[PDB]
Amino acid sequence: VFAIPPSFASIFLTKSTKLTCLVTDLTTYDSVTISWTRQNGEAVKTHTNISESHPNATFSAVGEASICEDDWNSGERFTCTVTHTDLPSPLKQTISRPKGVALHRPDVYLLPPAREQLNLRESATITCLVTGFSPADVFVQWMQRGQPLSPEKYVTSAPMPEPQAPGRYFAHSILTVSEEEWNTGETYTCVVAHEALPNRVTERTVDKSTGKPTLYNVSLVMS
Amino acid sequence: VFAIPPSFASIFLTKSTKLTCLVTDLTTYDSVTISWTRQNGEAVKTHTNISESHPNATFSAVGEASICEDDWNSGERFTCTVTHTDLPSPLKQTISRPKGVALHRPDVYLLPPAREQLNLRESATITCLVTGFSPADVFVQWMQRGQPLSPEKYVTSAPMPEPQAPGRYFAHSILTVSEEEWNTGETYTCVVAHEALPNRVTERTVDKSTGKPTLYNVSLVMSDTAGTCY
Amino acid sequence: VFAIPPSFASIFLTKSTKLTCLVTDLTTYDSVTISWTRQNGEAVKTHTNISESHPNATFSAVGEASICEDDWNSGERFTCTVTHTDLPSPLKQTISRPKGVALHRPDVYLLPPAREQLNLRESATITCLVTGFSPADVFVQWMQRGQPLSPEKYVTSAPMPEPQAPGRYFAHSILTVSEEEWNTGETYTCVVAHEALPNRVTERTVDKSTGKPTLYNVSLVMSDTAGTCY
Amino acid sequence: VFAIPPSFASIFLTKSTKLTCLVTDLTTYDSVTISWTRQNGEAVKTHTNISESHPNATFSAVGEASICEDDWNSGERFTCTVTHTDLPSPLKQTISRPKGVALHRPDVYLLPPAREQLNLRESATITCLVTGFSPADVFVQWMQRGQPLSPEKYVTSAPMPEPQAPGRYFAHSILTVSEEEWNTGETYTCVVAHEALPNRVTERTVDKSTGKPTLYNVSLVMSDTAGTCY
Amino acid sequence: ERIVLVDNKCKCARITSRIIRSSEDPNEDIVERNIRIIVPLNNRENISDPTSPLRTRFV
Ligand SMILES: *[C@@H]1O[C@H](CO)[C@@H](O[C@@H]2O[C@H](CO)[C@@H](O)[C@H](O)[C@H]2NC(C)=O)[C@H](O)[C@H]1NC(C)=O
Ligand SMILES: *[C@@H]1O[C@H](CO)[C@@H](O)[C@H](O)[C@H]1NC(C)=O
Ligand SMILES: *[C@@H]1O[C@H](CO)[C@@H](O)[C@H](O)[C@H]1NC(C)=O
Ligand SMILES: *[C@@H]1O[C@H](CO)[C@@H](O)[C@H](O)[C@H]1NC(C)=O
Ligand SMILES: *[C@@H]1O[C@H](CO)[C@@H](O)[C@H](O)[C@H]1NC(C)=O
Repeated sequence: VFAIPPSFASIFLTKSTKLTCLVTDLTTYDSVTISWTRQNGEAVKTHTNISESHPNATFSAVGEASICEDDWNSGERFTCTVTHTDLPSPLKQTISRPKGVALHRPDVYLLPPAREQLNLRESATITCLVTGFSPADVFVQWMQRGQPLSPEKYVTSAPMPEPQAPGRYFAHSILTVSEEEWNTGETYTCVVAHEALPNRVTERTVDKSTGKPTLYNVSLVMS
Repeated sequence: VFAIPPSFASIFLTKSTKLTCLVTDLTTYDSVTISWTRQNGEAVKTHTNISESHPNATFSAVGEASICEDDWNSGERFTCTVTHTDLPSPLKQTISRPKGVALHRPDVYLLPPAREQLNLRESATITCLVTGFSPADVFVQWMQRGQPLSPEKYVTSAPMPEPQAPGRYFAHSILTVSEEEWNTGETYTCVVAHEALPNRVTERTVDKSTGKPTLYNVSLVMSDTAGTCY
Repeated sequence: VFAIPPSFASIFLTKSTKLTCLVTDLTTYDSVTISWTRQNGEAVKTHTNISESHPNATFSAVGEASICEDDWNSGERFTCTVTHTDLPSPLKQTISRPKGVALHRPDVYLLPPAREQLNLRESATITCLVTGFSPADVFVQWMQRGQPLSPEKYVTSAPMPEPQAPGRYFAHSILTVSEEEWNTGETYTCVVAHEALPNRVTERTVDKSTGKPTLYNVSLVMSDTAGTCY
Repeated sequence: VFAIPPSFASIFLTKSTKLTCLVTDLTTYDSVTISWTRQNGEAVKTHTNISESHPNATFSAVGEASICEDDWNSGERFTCTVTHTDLPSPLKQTISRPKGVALHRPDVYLLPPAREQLNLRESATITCLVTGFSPADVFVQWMQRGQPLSPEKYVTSAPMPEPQAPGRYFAHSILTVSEEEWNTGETYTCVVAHEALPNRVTERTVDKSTGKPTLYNVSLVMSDTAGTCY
Repeated sequence: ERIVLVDNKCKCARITSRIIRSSEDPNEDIVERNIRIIVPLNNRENISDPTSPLRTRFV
């Protein structure tokens, strides 16, 4: 069994603290004997979204349970508690968010596409450099002019450990846009969702205008 | 087996191409016949410092075996037929270079640290955005004025699939350095190690004085009876 | 038989140390038993595509042993075994990488074309100045945008002794380009292949704008009130 | 064997046309024949003007014949017969002035040392880019403050053809000065002598103050009552 | 220390160059180029012909 945990990327995308169960690598017969529970047994909901049998003789009994954040951040232990026919003994999970980890705010920086890439004129990659966030959750989604870009266009790396800070992490998310699109001046606002943020959303804006410094410094002198 | 073919980091960093014949979760018993062979049946150099009799009671043997570049680049499939008492059938390892991969050059752009992070006066993170390599094997190394920096200073993301191109991949490499170094200005070169590059190394460098453009300050002194003489 | 050793430029263009025992100083004769043998006491597959008979006081059979980089720099004294009518003994010349040479890395500087060259508007000569390197084996090739230019477009001088340094050498390589290509702004990378470099390749780059901002401080003084005195 | 001609370096610097062939010490001989014979047949007499001082040093001498007439500039089939009883084949060499080579004036460009090189604060390499000369021979000498610099300070390459040009040649001259001389603003002048030059010698000078500026401050004083300059 | 690079008194342009000893390290000393150009607002196109039209373009 694998009790999939509600992560902040998973919570913030669906606006529900959704936790699924993953009991795979087993005999692929279609018998359902799973009820999602709490440790007290009170989180009882439907075992839906059971997909078809996998070709390598394994079953995909998954299920879906949704609860709020208050209980997930309150430190309550949750258990899928499987009791299946092919399991000789029941198993336990006792899954919760690891408390006591320090919370450091992400310092996101929007690195504009390099001049070598813009001279190529094929595409432009804008990287939202998320650094310093100590809980290793991030949700870097990109929206331009208030509408979210498709998840195929932007790709976010997994939060890697920071090279010099001890417990902080960094993430790196690029947005492949065409070179003519960047010259028009679209906003390409990078939205980061992390729990250590005071407001839990930070949006930064990268344009053609913000990269250009003051070329002309005209000094009109009179009298 | 826990063995791996040589990915394009240890062949390039150590300049020598090493296989592996590591195994795991076997019984520490007689007939430790790992039997290093080639596709031709020739024996490569034997194991040195085998990691046998593990504290978790698992058999292992580090496959330290020196071979050339060309035979691993060629069609030779180096079989490592591991035979034991409990498994008289050979645990053959068809470890080699996969073929059919389209060789695509990385298009390395060195992104200077952002103006906000430079305004924080604490650290500067300089990014080696290595993108567009179809064999997902890059070994980025950061060199300062020809001297390679420590691997604790820079960290590199694993090669992840490119968003708008199927076969290509991308990777990053931030080098977190102090901002007082960046205001002085050092070259901060990032070499990338990929197979599809014509010389197998592309070096890109950026310091403080690259993106700084020609900064004119015009002074239209259109009326000034101060007695000055220009 | 004068066997020409594989230079670093020759093993870098081909990525294969093909050492040649070209039959020099021996005229055309019978009893061809040419074999390249390694110094351990064995031999490999050797001499693909030997040429025909050219009795201009020499021959044209070529050694084409595809030994590796880890084979040539291992110090193994490779000997060719050409026998002929004039001498019925294998002419086992000792060819290996000499270890007595010091290993100092090139300091590669890439000077931009002079402003007169762009002022004449017919040619610009970007000069790569490979200086301060101890073994006289440098391969300089130029890439425009990551792909190599033709070897006719650039010319590299032979490595000559640096006079102030004792045993270090220097070499300069120009690439004559059109003035209109340099005014658009291209990378024009100079790739220098040498043994003593940390990754065996360094690369330098000059664009149209490669220096400092050169900040302008123009002052249109448009009155006689602030007009200068003498 | 060698028969070095008087180039335009020997013609212009010394003002003496000296026909010279070098007889290396292949074998010691008592009556070494370095007889510089004309096509007419008369021999201007030379014998052991300076010993060769080769590493073997077995009766080796240099014979320099001062055929200083206009017959070399017009041209003749001058031959020194290196005929020796030891190694009884006469190892002679013939040299003549190259006839009818088109004359194009060198375009001489003085390149200051790179900004990358001065950051090392060790040495500065000034490059004299003599390019565009179609007669092959060229003489390049560096002077600082009107005094001829020592020939150990600078090293000039052999002329090699310019790549894009059909038969025009290019040459380098790298002057290795310390960085504290160049950063204080010392004028290093490149004196280059060629046949196709109108005054026969071009002098390019470079120093830090001329260089490439990093802060232009312009003052276009638009005064009504300028009239005459003051 | 303003070395006189040109002192052209026919176009009135004076160019002077100096090495400003700005910092301690001997490299960032800026090579400063002082172009001083006097533009005669009323001189004609041909100065020797006083009936010539007014010089407007000063290249
Ligand atoms: C500038 O003005 C002077 C004076 O009018 C011109 O000089 C005369 O030119 C005419 C025609 O070319 C000649 O016949 C005279 O002999 C010249 N006189 C002198 C004193 O030189 C001059 O040609 C004008 N230049 C231009 C470019 O217009
Ligand atoms: C022009 O810019 C410089 C610095 O780049 C600054 O010191 C100066 O004050 C600016 N000019 C004016 C008129 O503010
Ligand atoms: C122009 O810039 C320089 C330095 O960048 C500064 O010293 C100068 O005062 C500026 N001009 C004016 C009129 O302020
Ligand atoms: C150019 O800048 C210098 C300082 O570097 C300043 O003294 C001078 O007045 C400026 N020239 C102008 C404003 O014409
Ligand atoms: C250039 O700047 C200097 C200050 O170092 C000033 O004295 C000089 O007048 C300026 N040049 C011009 C042409 O105004």
